Amino acid sequence: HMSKAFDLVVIGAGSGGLEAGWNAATLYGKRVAVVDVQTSHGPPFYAALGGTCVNVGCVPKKLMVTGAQYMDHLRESAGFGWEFDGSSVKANWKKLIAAKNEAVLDINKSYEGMFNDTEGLDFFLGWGSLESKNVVVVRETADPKSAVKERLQADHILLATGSWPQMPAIPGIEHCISSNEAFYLPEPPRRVLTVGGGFISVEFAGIFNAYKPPGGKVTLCYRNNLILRGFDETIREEVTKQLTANGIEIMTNENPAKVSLNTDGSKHVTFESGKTLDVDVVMMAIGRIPRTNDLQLGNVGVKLTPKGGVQVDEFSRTNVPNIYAIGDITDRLMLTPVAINEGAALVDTVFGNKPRKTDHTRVASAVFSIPPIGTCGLIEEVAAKEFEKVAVYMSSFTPLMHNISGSKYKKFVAKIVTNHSDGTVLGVHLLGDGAPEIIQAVGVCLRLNAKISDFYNTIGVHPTSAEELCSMRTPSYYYVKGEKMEKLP
Amino acid sequence: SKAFDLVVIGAGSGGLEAGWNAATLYGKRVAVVDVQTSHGPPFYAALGGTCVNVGCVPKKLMVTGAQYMDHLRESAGFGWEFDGSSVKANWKKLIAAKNEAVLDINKSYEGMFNDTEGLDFFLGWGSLESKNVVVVRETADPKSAVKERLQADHILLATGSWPQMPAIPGIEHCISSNEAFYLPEPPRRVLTVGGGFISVEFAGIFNAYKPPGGKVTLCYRNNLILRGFDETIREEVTKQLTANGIEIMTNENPAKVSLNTDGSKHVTFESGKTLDVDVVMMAIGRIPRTNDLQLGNVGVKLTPKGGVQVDEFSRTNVPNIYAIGDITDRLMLTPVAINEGAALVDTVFGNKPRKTDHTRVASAVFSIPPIGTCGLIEEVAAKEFEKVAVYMSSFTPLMHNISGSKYKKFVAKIVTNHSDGTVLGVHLLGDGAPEIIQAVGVCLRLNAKISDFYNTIGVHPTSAEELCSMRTPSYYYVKGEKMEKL
Ligand SMILES: Cc1cc2nc3c(=O)[nH]c(=O)nc-3n(C[C@H](O)[C@H](O)[C@H](O)COP(=O)(O)OP(=O)(O)OC[C@H]3O[C@@H](n4cnc5c(N)ncnc54)[C@H](O)[C@@H]3O)c2cc1C
Ligand SMILES: Cc1cc2nc3c(=O)[nH]c(=O)nc-3n(C[C@H](O)[C@H](O)[C@H](O)COP(=O)(O)OP(=O)(O)OC[C@H]3O[C@@H](n4cnc5c(N)ncnc54)[C@H](O)[C@@H]3O)c2cc1C
Ligand SMILES: C[C@H]1C[C@@H]2CNC[C@@H]2N1C(=O)C(C)(C)C
Ligand SMILES: [Br-]
Ligand SMILES: [Br-]
Ligand SMILES: [Br-]
Ligand SMILES: [Br-]
Ligand code: NA
Repeated sequence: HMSKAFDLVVIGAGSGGLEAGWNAATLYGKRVAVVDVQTSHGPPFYAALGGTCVNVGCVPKKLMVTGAQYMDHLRESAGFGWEFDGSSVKANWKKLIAAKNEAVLDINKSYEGMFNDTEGLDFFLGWGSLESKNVVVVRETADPKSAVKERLQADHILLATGSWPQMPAIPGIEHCISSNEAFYLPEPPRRVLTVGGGFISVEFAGIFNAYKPPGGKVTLCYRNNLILRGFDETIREEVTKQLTANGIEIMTNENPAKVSLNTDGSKHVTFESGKTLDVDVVMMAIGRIPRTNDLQLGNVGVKLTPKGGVQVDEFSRTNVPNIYAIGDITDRLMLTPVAINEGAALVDTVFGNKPRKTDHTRVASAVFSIPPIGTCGLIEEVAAKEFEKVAVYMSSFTPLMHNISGSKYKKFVAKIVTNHSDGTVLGVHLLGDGAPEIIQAVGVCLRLNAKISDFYNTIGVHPTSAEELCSMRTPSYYYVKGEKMEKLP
Repeated sequence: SKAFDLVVIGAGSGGLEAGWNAATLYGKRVAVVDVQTSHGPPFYAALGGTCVNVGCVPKKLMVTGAQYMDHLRESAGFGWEFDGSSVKANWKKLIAAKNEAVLDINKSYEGMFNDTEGLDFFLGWGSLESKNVVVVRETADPKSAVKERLQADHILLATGSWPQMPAIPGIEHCISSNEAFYLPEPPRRVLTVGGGFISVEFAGIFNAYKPPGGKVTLCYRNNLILRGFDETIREEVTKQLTANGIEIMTNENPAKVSLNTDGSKHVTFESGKTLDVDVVMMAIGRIPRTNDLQLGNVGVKLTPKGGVQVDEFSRTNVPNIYAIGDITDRLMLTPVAINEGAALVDTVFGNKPRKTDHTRVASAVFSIPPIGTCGLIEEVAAKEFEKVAVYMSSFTPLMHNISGSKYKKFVAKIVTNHSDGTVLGVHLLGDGAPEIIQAVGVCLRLNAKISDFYNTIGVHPTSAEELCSMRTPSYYYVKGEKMEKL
């Protein structure tokens, strides 16, 4: 049996690696090999063909947030005249998970079909690692002593193995799970603690809160004062109030010290503060780390950053000439469309002789919390460090449908941050139903260097939440040499 | 007799922007006249305008209400269980809630007048007595009792529009959108007449709230509803309305209506077909509301269509008389009317001449599912440019394979000047389309090109990200003819 030769070998058939592989083969005629550990979603390895987003990430989680939103629709319909037996209402978690599994498996099979079909785009099942500068080895397991399935010769090698949930070293960590297992729980937990203040912990808290059985309770804990570091502070505070208003307990300044099993098998969580909490599930969502350890990068000398990701330049090159890295393995912005963009830019540069580098600024993104967040660009405290004078335009209003729905607590917030010197928009931050869909074209605006007056000159679509972005023209306050103030001196 | 810098006839969308801006931004003395202080019969429009009282605001609420019919059914695919036969749609509760929400806005507009210097409200019917005098009478009758005589350095006409009713025997047995907002009972069988957004939106409303055994029909005299919108989208929304139980009668037009012994209506079409319904709602158009203004006293000119004639700065033929909003018979939208008012006040009372841009205006249809659009449809662009590209995406989103509403295709279309890639128009159909389109209106003011959309990183997973993944045209127009290749 002979080794096989390729122009590009890709390790990891995920968001970035599939984009790079498809494009190299179909746009430029190269011969491409792509490696992944599993052909379809779920245990044992969770991620598989298609990547983390497709299998245990954006796609399943957005289906489950959608299912969770119906708790709000069913209740809110009554303000509009809808009547039904409220006592008969049941959230069937098994049906949600079965429907999600089926949709995900369909994408798995479609990816498998593409490979079986496409000229010069080949898939290989196993664990890829770097043997030498121009040879990828595929093994049966992650252990480098497991059996060799293939050796793939490669002029160019792309590292795109993604990331993995981080678990803290606490007594009883064996009793906790991560988001990977959360996607496959047989029954919805009566009491669940989600640990962490980031988007995964928040999104999952909203899912569990809608499907909990009668008498259930969702608790989110975070070790610092305010959840969702990195997002707009006004939105960080309002999303907390609205999560609380939907029945979620948010324990800030609290962090688990240990977990033990009660005699009945529930989990007994003890915090550093000495507080205790009994729950049926502890889901850790405290961060995600790049998957480097299994690539045997020492064999060829690929440098990692102090933080732990593969070091790359603006064109995704490592310190080894023909070896590249994109996506979550670079431990920077962990979003699917960034990985896809890096994959497309790398292939255009290397094989298309039209060079191009990914713009990591002004990336639009969303949090699918209930209610959701949309954001593009800088938060005000960051902009205030870089610009002499920053203006902040802010509109916070209850939409009219929530005058009737009951959920008067569902304020919509729109904020625009500018360079007050010339009116250039530095960032837009939104909270409320529709915010993820609204922000997308805001991203095109910022790539076109929109000023606040381009937003204000635009005639609104009425009645919408989004029209409030186009009717703001006096700042609510300023930052002058970093000092917040209602008025300019 | 009382003196004023500006007299505004009509306390509506454009008339209230212009009034308040004149008073608080330039310290002028302002009087605003309207026939009614809150919504509903007898005059329907009132303080706040058509949009507030019998337009965008109540219809958005009621459309929101009609969407729960789909939410209740779709929730099953995501595991939601409940007693489906226990479900009923209480129309009176909807109307009652809508009435209170509208009244709250009526009252807030009242306090605004009581709290603002140089801004007074007058109840009654305003008309032009002489070139600098506005009269307020008790009724629309030009002989009713004079309540006030306001003299104005400047007069602003902003009385909006009113439903058009065709001259067919039995028209008096038909209603318009005005009365639909106040029907005591949701109609069991109803015919909505017209292809425009009002017919289409109310059809979706009645369809959700109809009692058991009910049926909504929409008829339209030509072949395809929603003239003026994208043609792919007119065809799709027809299909998706039909999938949800609404009968679309194209190429049919009522010829007479008559009263049945049980109180229902018998409709005869020009084709000879007949239909018995409980309600016939005419939605065939809205016409400028000029008749009660006594424009003949001062000689304000009307275009042949009936709009007050204006220049780019809202000036009539009579100096110091202006007209904005639906009475100029142009784009009949609330944000256009507001923009027109503010530009007028900036020009007249500030040192800031300003005209409204009537191009690239984003707007929406709150049909189920809804439409969002900005700029040119492909066949209009094909008459203005030699080379036009059309980029298109249309599929059922994943969630609606699970929900079971698999007919719910999302459609996104981008129209470019292929010569330089400049985006001329964007057209959307599907949940969220009215919200997605807003910032697209901003992109078109920066002369975005298709490559600016495609080079922007997408938000995943959303419907909106489809707009940033279209690289290759689906087809083209060259010298006005449609073809798939260049
Ligand atoms: C719960 C959750 C929700 C998320 N939601 C969103 C969201 O809403 N929007 C968004 O933009 N992003 C979201 N993300 C992030 C998104 O999933 C990632 O940013 C994206 O998948 C990273 O793409 P990538 O190409 O770097 O790697 P991945 O998509 O992770 O693909 C890497 C692949 O490599 C394989 N692999 C690993 N090691 C090896 C090896 N040695 N040999 C062979 N194959 C290997 C893995 O099995 C995997 O398939 C979410 C993530 C999580 C965990
Ligand atoms: C059913 C319906 C739904 C709509 N939905 C939308 C939507 O979603 N989005 C959108 O942008 N547009 C919508 N519109 C259009 C919008 O309502 C109008 O474009 C807007 O109200 C026009 O504003 P205007 O300033 O011209 O006058 P209006 O807002 O109509 O105000 C005119 C006012 O003048 C008063 N008046 C009339 N005659 C006299 C007189 N002789 N003396 C004194 N006062 C008088 C009236 O009572 C009224 O209050 C809708 C319209 C309708 C009918
Ligand atoms: C509640 C506010 C703000 C919402 C966002 N834009 C539409 C909604 N509103 C209004 O249109 C009124 C007329 C009530 C001001
Ligand atoms: Br269940
Ligand atoms: Br401005
Ligand atoms: Br018609
Ligand atoms: Br037609
Ligand atoms: Na609204």
